[PDB]
Amino acid sequence: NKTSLSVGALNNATSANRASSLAKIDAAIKTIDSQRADLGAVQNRLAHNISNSA
Amino acid sequence: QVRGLEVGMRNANDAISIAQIAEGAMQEQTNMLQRMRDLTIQSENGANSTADLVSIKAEMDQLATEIDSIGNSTAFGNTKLLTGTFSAGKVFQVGHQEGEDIKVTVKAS
Amino acid sequence: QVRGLEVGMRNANDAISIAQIAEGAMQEQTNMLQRMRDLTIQSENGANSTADLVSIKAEMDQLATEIDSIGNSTAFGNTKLLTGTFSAGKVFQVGHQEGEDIKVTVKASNKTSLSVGALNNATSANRASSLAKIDAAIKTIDSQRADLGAVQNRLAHNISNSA
Amino acid sequence: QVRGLEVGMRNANDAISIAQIAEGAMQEQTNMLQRMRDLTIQSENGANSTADLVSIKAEMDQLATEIDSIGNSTAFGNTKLLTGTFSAGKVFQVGHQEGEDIKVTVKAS
Amino acid sequence: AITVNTNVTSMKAQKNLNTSNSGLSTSMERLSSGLRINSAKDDAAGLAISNRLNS
Amino acid sequence: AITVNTNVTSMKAQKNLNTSNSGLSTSMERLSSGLRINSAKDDAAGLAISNRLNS
Amino acid sequence: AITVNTNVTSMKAQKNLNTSNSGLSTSMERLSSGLRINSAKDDAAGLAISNRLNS
Amino acid sequence: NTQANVADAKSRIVDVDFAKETSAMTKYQVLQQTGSAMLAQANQLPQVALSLLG
Amino acid sequence: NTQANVADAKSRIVDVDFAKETSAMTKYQVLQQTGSAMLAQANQLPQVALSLLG
Repeated sequence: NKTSLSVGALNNATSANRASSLAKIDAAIKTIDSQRADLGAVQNRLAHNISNSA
Repeated sequence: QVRGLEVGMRNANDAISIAQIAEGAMQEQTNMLQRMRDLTIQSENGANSTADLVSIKAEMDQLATEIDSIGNSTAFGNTKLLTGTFSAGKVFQVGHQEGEDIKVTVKAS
Repeated sequence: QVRGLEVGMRNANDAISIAQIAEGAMQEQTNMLQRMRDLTIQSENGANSTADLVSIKAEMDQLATEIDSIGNSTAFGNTKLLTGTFSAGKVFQVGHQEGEDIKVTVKASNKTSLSVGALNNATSANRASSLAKIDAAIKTIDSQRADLGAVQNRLAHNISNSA
Repeated sequence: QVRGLEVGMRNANDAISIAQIAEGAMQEQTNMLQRMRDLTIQSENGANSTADLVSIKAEMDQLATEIDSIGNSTAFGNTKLLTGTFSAGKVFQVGHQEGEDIKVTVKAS
Repeated sequence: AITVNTNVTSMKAQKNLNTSNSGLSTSMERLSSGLRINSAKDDAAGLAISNRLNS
Repeated sequence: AITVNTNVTSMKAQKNLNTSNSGLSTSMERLSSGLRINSAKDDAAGLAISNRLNS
Repeated sequence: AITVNTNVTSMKAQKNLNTSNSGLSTSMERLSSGLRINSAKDDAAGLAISNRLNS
Repeated sequence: NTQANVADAKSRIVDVDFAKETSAMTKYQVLQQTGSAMLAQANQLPQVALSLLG
Repeated sequence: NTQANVADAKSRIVDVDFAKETSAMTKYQVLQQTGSAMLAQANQLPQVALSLLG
């Protein structure tokens, strides 16, 4: 969620404000990407159990 | 990267337009300055008189007023470009990552 | 609302046409009034004669008759638009609910209205008085045209918004 | 959940339409305001006269009447959207449980 | 979103064509006569000033 | 860069034609009369000096 | 290699058309005025030298 | 003299500039043909409904 | 001069590029016919149940 992904306070007024905001968004996409890969592996894993059990 | 570049492209097209307007205004300041040179050369006749020199100054005086007027008017929508707010070059980002910036500096004129 | 607006659109297109016809007729009244100004200026020569001034008046007299004739003729099918029936602005409804109305006012414009109909050019005082009334006549028509133009500029924006 | 979402989908399609109509009306108010700017600039000639300034005002006066007229007319069937009844944002529910709401605020114009 | 009773795409398309047709028409009559202020649609103050200049 | 709403090429072209037309006009009136200083557009000091020489 | 989501052939084709259109535009304005150095796009040193020659 | 100068002032207000007007006239001709092709093609959008079995 | 340059700046923001737009329009036309054929054919998937004796 927004507090988890270190977003919720993003300003764009000063020079330093925009530079800090850009890094956090990039880190946010990486965290979600790793989460999706973990969930995909499990359901690839679960599909092979069903075939073996059948 | 694909979407980052697309926004970066429009970011640089904006910088081109700002430089285009400032360049156009300085051309008109150059032409009026050339006319002031001719009046100074013309004001050096020995056949003139005290009243004649005053009339030439009344012309030079109004030409200098417009050099002020263009300087205080040239703007991009609502931002004045020749009054020193671009004395320390502003920054446009043309890439998709930090540090890919271009700096445009316009000194006050 | 959908069907209400569609009838309202045609309601405003009708108002545009009425304002269009009245404006067109006032243009021709302006041109003939300008010709009367030249005749009054031309009638001030000291080389003219009593018989010469009569011929100039015989021309001014017929031009004033047409200003009457256009005023009593300009009509929208069968409704006369310049004879005062639009003195107190009529109402067109451009919305689908009560109170969404536009008012078009056309003041009467004919020879008695514009203070013309008795214009002589014999004496010195006669020409001076005639010149002032013609100048006041052009001003009155000019203000009327501006009022009608504003309404049809106003009506054009309603149609675009309603579409 | 399946039936709850289906009603929630139609709930949000309704909110889109309300925002669509209000946005459309404000566009026409913007164009007429731009024409008022030109008349004010045009009304600054030194070659005009007292009678000329009155004619320009008679045009500005009617343009302001329609800005009133659009504001009091724009409606969704029978609910006026630009007269302040949406000053404190109204609520649409887009989920199947309590608290899944979206707020749309339209200030009076 | 596949309907066979209303075509809003057509409705928006129709309006744009009407605007482009009206602009073409008004340009031809200005070119055919040579006057910017044909009617009172245009500058309301311009025609008033022109009348006195014409005088 | 293919637009159908603004033609800046036309805008620049129009300005150049106006400048060339104005220069042609001012040359004809100088030739039709025979005076460089027709109005006060030209040498402001020249007309003042010429007035005393005319006297 | 049969895709329906990206047309890179179109992307390359679009760029070439933009370059040819921009070259056509810049040639017309040079011809409409008669000056090679219209703006500071061109020879930066040329305009500086020309200013002193103009003086 | 004064007649010529008033003619100058009067033409700037009521007279058209053909350079301005010709560009606009050609400007709208293209938009008309663009509008006609878009409208004709947008009219046959609902024929997709016939593909899904009447 | 300044009017022309502002017209440049204003068109880059609000005006369409037909090269960009025409490709997208043709791009989606193909996807529509692809989507209609897939949907019509996916609708008769459950008819397999009739093969296994009602």
